[PDB]
Amino acid sequence: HSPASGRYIQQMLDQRCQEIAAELCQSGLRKMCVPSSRIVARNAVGITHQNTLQWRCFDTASLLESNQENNGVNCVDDCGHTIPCPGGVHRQNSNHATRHEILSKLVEEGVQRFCSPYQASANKYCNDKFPGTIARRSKGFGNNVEVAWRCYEKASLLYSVYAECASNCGTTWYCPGGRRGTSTELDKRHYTEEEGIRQAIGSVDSPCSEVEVCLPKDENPPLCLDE
Ligand SMILES: CC(=O)N[C@H]1[C@H]([C@H](O)[C@H](O)CO)O[C@@](OC[C@H]2O[C@@H](O)[C@H](O)[C@@H](O)[C@H]2O)(C(=O)O)C[C@@H]1O
Ligand SMILES: [Cl-]
Ligand SMILES: [Cl-]
Repeated sequence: HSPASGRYIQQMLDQRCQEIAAELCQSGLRKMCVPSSRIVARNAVGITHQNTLQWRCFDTASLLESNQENNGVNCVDDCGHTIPCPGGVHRQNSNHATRHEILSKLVEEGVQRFCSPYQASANKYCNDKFPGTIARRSKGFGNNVEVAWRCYEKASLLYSVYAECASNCGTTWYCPGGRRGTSTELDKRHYTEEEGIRQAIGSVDSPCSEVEVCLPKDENPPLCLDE
């Protein structure tokens, strides 16, 4: 067991999408008759005129290796936040099935099971103060060593990079969506909020007695062990 998110919500979305592609194929939709290694869920734009961010089931063979403007794909952390992950949508040639309602409902279900109350609290602090941001302890602009608690705009995070987050005991944990400390415009898009985030984390009630030891887990609740 690593002290890290299992990315269980994302895993549930991809499985549900593999099921939907298999049903579509059975319905005659030939382009969806693929092995399950070819299907993932992404939160993204679709083809031309599909311009909002929706949960869709994509054939990875139709995804671009990288994105230009508004066409990147997003994956989801175990608190239900969407974060850039590798790939881009081909606006003419994408092979996908938009399934926003079922996939959103699985995200809400997963958030109840997996999202650390301590992380929920830190994310809420960030969102209230800077709409759209989530909390990580990670890199800032042009410095690839130093970490601090910051409210990060989700578009500036990288799902493939794990960064420190709060476990469900309020202890060190690592979650997808991190910074590299590089020097691009995206690397500027955060608000360092060391005191406010730490207080938000500290205000959460322990799931354990003041005499028990909280051992965190990648799904709620953590272990409470007698001292
Ligand atoms: C421009 C942007 O999106 N984020 C800035 C961020 C914000 O301007 C700030 O948090 C707004 O409240 O500031 C960052 O620098 C913090 C740093 O800023 C200096 O001006 C000051 O000298 C320092 O005391 C300190 O506040 C941040 O990390 O928060 C940079 C970020 O790019
Ligand atoms: Cl997570
Ligand atoms: Cl749906």
